[PDB]
Formats: sequence, structure tokens, C-alpha cells
Amino acid sequence: GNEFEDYCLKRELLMGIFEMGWEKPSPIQEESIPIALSGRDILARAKNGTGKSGAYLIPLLERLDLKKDNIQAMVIVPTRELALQVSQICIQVSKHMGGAKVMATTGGTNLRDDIMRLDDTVHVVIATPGRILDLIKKGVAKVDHVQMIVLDEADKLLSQDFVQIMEDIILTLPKNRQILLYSATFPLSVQKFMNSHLQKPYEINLMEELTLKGVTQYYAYVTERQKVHCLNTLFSRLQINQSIIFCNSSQRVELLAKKISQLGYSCFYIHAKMRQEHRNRVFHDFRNGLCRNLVCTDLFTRGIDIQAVNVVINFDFPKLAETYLHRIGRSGRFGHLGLAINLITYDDRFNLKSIEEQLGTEIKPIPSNIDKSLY
Repeated sequence: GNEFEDYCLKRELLMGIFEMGWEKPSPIQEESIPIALSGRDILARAKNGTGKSGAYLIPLLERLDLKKDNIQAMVIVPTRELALQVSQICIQVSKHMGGAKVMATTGGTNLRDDIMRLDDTVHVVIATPGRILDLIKKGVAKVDHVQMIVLDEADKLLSQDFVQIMEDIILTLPKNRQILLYSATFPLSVQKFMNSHLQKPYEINLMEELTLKGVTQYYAYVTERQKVHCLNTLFSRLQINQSIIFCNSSQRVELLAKKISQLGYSCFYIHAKMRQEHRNRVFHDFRNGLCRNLVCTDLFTRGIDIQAVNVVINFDFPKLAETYLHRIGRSGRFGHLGLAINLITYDDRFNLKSIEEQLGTEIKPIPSNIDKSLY
């Protein structure tokens, strides 16, 4: 089996642990511990039942260099209720660590006494956003030495109430700070934060969930009459194995399918106004590479789990972001450098940017010369 000692931790820490009753690591600990000690950022799905407290404290305490009096680690939580819960544990785990100062400051603890307390050495901070940001901006909390930060129940930390706070706090930190994210759900805000800040994050319990991981995204300013020409060029310039095209209606799907089959290109097509046994047959055939290009509406409900698809095109641009994500994204099981292109009209601009921001990613205009290595 697998044991704590295998991770190579400090004696004082292992004892501190053992004294808690933690004889063997839980799966989440087994997942996150050895990854965190390697420096890799973490994006993890886990229930609000902590649980995950021990998962990110152990590696956090281990990274500490106690010969340094600066703050080196932080842990952000939504409620004051949880700050105590985590802090108490962190203390009880680090009891044999010599001079490990843990500070737990929320909007429920007296501000003044905490302003005071911070004039002394503190390594680990455990705070709610509103308070910690307050402490940082005043200058009391010296954070230019942090090497690790933890978002516990980030779904709540990234809500509209706390999102900007949380955003500002990172700006104060080093550009290379290790971030460990733990959340119960995985809405789009978490996706913003992921794509905005985290760097090559090891994913825990995120199979069967969509991300733009590996995907290069572009956008062209083109009108309805001009679209087909742009597409024609794209078929003529891009190095495509298999592609997929999306349109906003079965009508246009057909109309387009006939239009591109006229220019000397080969394609199949499917839509909602078909029969199940039919679409399954066409898709099955397209899966076996009996054609290069597929035309379709939003059908699958799944991620596009086809390896050979190296280009996705939004002939018609969507309104909702989740839709875009469903078309573009992959399920974490399939990570290939696929390409994504968005033919965009005037009616679509405010949706190009609103989506760009909503997923917290960057959609750059098309270069005449697209790096083949990119896909």
C-alpha cells in the first residue's frame, strides 16, 4: 500500500499527523500531496465536508522554511466558520513544528488586535477575503514572499460577492505563486479562475468535465455573405485531419453542407431534425474517418471525444458561453492540440468578448501563418 513516509516529510510533521489519528492517507490526500510537493498547481473537485482540510495543509506545512519570518503560505475560505475549522487543524498538525505561527483572521475577529498581532512573525495565514485584502492593502500583511495559496470551497469564493476581492488578492502575490483550488462544484467562474491564473494544473476528480486545455482559439470579423468564402479559404490553408463545423440551425446546416459539397469538398452532416438511428450511423461513419469534415448543431450532450478532430469551427457564433464550451472543450481524457475558429458577424461581437471573459481565456485574431505545431 501507500504510506505518508513515502512522500518524504518532516519528522515533526509526520508525528503531528499521527497524533491526529491519520494512520494512512485518504485518496484525495494520496492525490494532492505528492503533486503539491512537486510544485504543481491543483484544481480539485471535492465535497464541502472537510475532509479536504488535511489534504492541502500537510504539503503546505512541508514547503515552509522556518528560518524565514515572512508569510509563505495563505489559505482563503468563504465563511468564518471554516476559518476556525481549518486553522485549529493546521495548528494541531504543526504542534511539533518549532515556531510555526498560524494566524486566523476573519471579519468576526477584532481588527485592531489582528493589525497588532501581524507585527510579529507569521508564516501561515487563514482568512476570509474581505479581511485579508483589507490587511494586505494597508501594508500590514507583507505578502511579497508567499509561495503557496489555497482556495477552499472556491465556488463560494468566486461568486459575484467575493470574486473581485479574490481577483485583487492574487495581483498582490508573486507571478509564480503555487495555487491549490478545492471546490464542490465547477461552474464557469472556477473556469475563469482556472484559465486566468492556474498553470498546467493537475486535475483531481475532473474527468467527465470540460476544459479548453490544449485548444488554440481564434476569431475572424466576417459578414454572413462573406462567411462561406472565409470558410473556403480555411479549408484551403489549414492542415486538417478531421474537422467539425457548427451552425445555429439545421436549415443552415443543410444549406451549408450543400454549399461546401459544391466547391469540391467532402462532408457529412447531422441535426436535431433527423432520426436517432440515422445520426448515430453518420456519426459512427464519421468516427471511423469515412470523411474529413462534419457539420452539425448542438447535439451531443457530451464532449467531442474524437481524437482525429484537430479543428472546430463556429460558422454561426453562439450566445451562451456553456454552449461554446461544449463545442470547443474536451473532457480531460482527450488532450490534443486542437484548433478553434470563430467566424463572427456584427451581431455577435458583444458575445465574442462576453464569452472570452466568462471563460477567462484569450481568443486572438487569425494569423496568415498558423503554426502547425499548434495542431
